[PDB]
Amino acid sequence: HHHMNALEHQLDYPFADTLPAAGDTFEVAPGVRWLRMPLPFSLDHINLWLLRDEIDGQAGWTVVDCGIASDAIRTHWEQIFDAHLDGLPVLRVIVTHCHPDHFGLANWLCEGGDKRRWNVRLWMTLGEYMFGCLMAAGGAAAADHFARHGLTDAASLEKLRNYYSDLVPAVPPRYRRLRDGDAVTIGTRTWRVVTGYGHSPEHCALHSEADGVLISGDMVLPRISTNVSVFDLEPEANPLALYLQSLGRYETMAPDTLVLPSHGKPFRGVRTRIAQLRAHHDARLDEVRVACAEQPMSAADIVPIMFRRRELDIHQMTFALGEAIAHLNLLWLAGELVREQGDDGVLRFRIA
Amino acid sequence: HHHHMNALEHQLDYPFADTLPAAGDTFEVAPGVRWLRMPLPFSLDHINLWLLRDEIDGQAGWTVVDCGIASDAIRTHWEQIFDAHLDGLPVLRVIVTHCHPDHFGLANWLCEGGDKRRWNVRLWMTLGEYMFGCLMAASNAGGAAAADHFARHGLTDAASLEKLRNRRSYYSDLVPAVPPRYRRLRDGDAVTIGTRTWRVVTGYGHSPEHCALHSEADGVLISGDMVLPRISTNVSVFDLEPEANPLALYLQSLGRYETMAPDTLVLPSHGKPFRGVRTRIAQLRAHHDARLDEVRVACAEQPMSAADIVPIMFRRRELDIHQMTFALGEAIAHLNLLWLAGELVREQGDDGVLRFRIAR
Ligand SMILES: [Ca+2]
Ligand SMILES: [Cl-]
Ligand SMILES: [Zn+2]
Ligand SMILES: [Zn+2]
Ligand SMILES: [Zn+2]
Ligand SMILES: [Zn+2]
Repeated sequence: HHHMNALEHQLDYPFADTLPAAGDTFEVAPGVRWLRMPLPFSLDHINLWLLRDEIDGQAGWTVVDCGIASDAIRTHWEQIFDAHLDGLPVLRVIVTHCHPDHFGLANWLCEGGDKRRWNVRLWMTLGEYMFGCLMAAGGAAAADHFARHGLTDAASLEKLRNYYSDLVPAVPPRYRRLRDGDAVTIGTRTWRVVTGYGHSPEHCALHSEADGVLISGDMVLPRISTNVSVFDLEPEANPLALYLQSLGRYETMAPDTLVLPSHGKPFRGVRTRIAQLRAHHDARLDEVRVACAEQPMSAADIVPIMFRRRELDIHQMTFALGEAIAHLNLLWLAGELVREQGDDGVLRFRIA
Repeated sequence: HHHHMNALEHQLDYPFADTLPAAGDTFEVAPGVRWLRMPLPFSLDHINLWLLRDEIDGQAGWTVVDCGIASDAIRTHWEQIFDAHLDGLPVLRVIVTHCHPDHFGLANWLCEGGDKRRWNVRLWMTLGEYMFGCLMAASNAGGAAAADHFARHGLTDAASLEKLRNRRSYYSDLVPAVPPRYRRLRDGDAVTIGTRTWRVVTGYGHSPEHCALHSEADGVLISGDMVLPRISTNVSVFDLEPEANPLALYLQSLGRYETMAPDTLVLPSHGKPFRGVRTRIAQLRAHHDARLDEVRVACAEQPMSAADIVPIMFRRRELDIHQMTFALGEAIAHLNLLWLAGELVREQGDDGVLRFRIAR
């Protein structure tokens, strides 16, 4: 499903192949601890952050992201509670975006974990909190969306008509809203909210400019590309253009910025990684331009060029198809393509 | 009621004096821009909606700005607009400035073509307004969460708290349906409508991500609820975001209009088209500074809950449960602004009520 970074050697990993063991922490900067939780997908882990802090005279910790709601991840959090918090409480929970591996356990943490050790506030952007609430409170519409984009396998379309709430079983009933540019004081640092678009409604990245640390969430990952998909809720969305524009926010940061990604390892070379991501989507866009210059193309037609050797499952094709529509929509909305609905009800794109 | 009337209204210019379109009729306020006025059954008895002459993909028609609540009266007048005042051309799309029921309630009914299913068109909206409306349509001024929120801000009247719990369906009755898809508007986006390029100008504090539309070349501003000539814009703190700072957000958002050309024709959602956008911003700022000062003074005397500020902020007024809801939320907005800035200290008393006193 993901696109792997073959130019990883152009990045430098300041801790080489060190990984915190499940249930342990590793200090990546003074008062900034790295946690790694297991996930049962092809992406087998998420990195979470523990930040030493003091709010209103109470010493403690600010958590960044939560994990999915699994028994494994709950157990590792309790180990961390017992052993690696210096006996201090969590003071608040910051969540970068609504996706289940970042948000699933936000309510459990806010309610103090299995032993209800504290009661603290969720911090989140409005778009991520609203969308997660909506998704945690939720079909045929998705099947028709993909049908117009070339998914004609009758078995596949029927399966789609017939997951989030299991991983995000509960949502905090209140939140404190973060917005772009907000200053969040955490321990000795001023972290600045840096909003990102295209991947999710209103992704919150945190930048500590004085010492050059970036909690990049899923917007800048060293080993994989960031998913951008067009879904049925917003069928004319331009997430790829939104994503490429949001990347400009990191291109200007200091070259030695320590990037703390949600997947992969802490790395330096944020400007180098942005250049790789731009090249990748420009190469992927060019493949679409070429294909649409021969004959009109649907998203299902685009998938085998964009994603060579998928052998993909039904769930996998959902994100592959959504990414093709993202690339087709960028060129369509930019005037490089013309979109037409064929007699079979499928949407196709051709060069202008 | 709960709105603050503009005593300096004479400093604004109304290019159409006291002209008002009749219900079911339109009045042209600028080339290709028609004004509709719908009735509402509140103390605010109307909302202005906008019809913009347009052409998308070669099909001539109309882009609608805002919808009305879903009342029988408002549906009837819309059907009259379709039959008589559209030149027999279809609606092409519906733009909604924010999620509030009088702007959003009939968006789905409009998009699906009204009672006669005359067309099928796309909703245009900011992500924050669309998500929040969907959530509330599935609220701010009703439900057990709202009653507990206002109870800790000083509302003790047993009947009012009972009335608040039963308004669990206050929002869903006015917005009975919501469109299942949307086209996202963002700050700075250019929307080509007819002969104009309108720019999205986002505003905060009143609602999640309020969309105003600015046509810079000819000086037209569809201000939604952010700039109203006769009343202030409501800023409320609700249960979902209890430490919110909507007044700071609102006062900051007003800068986007403060710099606009002085000759700007403002098309507000309540009141009449006017000129004097800069003057009205100056009025609103002076107004919010005077209310903030009243709160500072009161909180220097004794600890004050929001319920204690309401009789000060809204002098000698008889408020029903709907009115008291927004009055209470605005008092919390003013208290929160001062608290978060460090001028006040917030403490919860043994009765569970939050009270504010000046920082010493
Ligand atoms: Ca938003
Ligand atoms: Cl757009
Ligand atoms: Zn993600
Ligand atoms: Zn992720
Ligand atoms: Zn409103
Ligand atoms: Zn309104």
